[PDB]
Amino acid sequence: AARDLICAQKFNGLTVLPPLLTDEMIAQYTSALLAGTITSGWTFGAGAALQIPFAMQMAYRFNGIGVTQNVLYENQKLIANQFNSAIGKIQDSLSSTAS
Amino acid sequence: FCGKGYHLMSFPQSAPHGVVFLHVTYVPAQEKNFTTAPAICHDGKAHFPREGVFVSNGTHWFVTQRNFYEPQIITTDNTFVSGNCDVVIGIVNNTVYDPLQPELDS
Ligand SMILES: *[C@@H]1O[C@H](CO)[C@@H](O[C@@H]2O[C@H](CO)[C@@H](O)[C@H](O)[C@H]2NC(C)=O)[C@H](O)[C@H]1NC(C)=O
Ligand SMILES: *[C@@H]1O[C@H](CO)[C@@H](O)[C@H](O)[C@H]1NC(C)=O
Ligand SMILES: *[C@@H]1O[C@H](CO)[C@@H](O)[C@H](O)[C@H]1NC(C)=O
Ligand SMILES: *[C@@H]1O[C@H](CO)[C@@H](O)[C@H](O)[C@H]1NC(C)=O
Repeated sequence: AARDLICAQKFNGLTVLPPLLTDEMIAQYTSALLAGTITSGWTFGAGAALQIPFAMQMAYRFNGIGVTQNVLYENQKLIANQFNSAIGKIQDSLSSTAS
Repeated sequence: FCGKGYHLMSFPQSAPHGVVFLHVTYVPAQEKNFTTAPAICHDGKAHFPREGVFVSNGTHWFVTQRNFYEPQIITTDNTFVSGNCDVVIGIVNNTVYDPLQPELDS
């Protein structure tokens, strides 16, 4: 009983084509990128993936930003807790504000 | 930005209604598994690599650079001391060679 705007567009000749890559395929790309980043660092972006512990990867990052790696190797638990809290805050901001 | 790999050079070549770049890049080729450690205990001190990683071939411990397997004996010149052994998670036990001791003995 209620005509739809999409129905009117379809009847008047305006068609929406589906994208080539499905949302499952996009999620597969993002999952592959996440797994490669976590398990190899940047090495998977310049050839083959080289496995490396994540603490060593974060030590690489700390040396990259100009901070000695002993800072990470002595504040690993605090840094992990801060990262987890920031992720939880991202979740809470997404689950409350929609703008 | 300029070719997949670690950028070294680029060469411009003209073309009709455009330009062509010949990007030169470095790509690692042959991998190898190693057992690695973040720091090393020596006389109660924690040694960290200045530039490289602490790898092992099963028996001995060496320090290399990250992008090429060039093993070097762990000394006090390629490592630096920070703190003690009770903080770092995953620290191992190995000896660190001091170049001054043979000269003092001789
Ligand atoms: C790990 O590497 C070390 C350093 O090369 C090896 O130690 C030497 O091994 C050669 C033969 O491979 C011997 O001739 C030398 O006498 C060894 N030197 C010392 C100081 O031990 C070691 O054998 C290697 N281990 C493995 C399992 O490959
Ligand atoms: C390293 O170990 C993994 C464990 O399965 C193996 O698949 C791989 O072939 C080994 N060598 C390299 C270079 O990764
Ligand atoms: C390494 O990973 C294993 C597997 O979960 C875990 O039990 C262990 O605590 C981790 N750390 C070390 C130093 O083995
Ligand atoms: C290293 O040696 C100390 C004593 O010298 C010992 O308490 C410690 O357990 C050793 N580390 C490992 C990984 O066996």
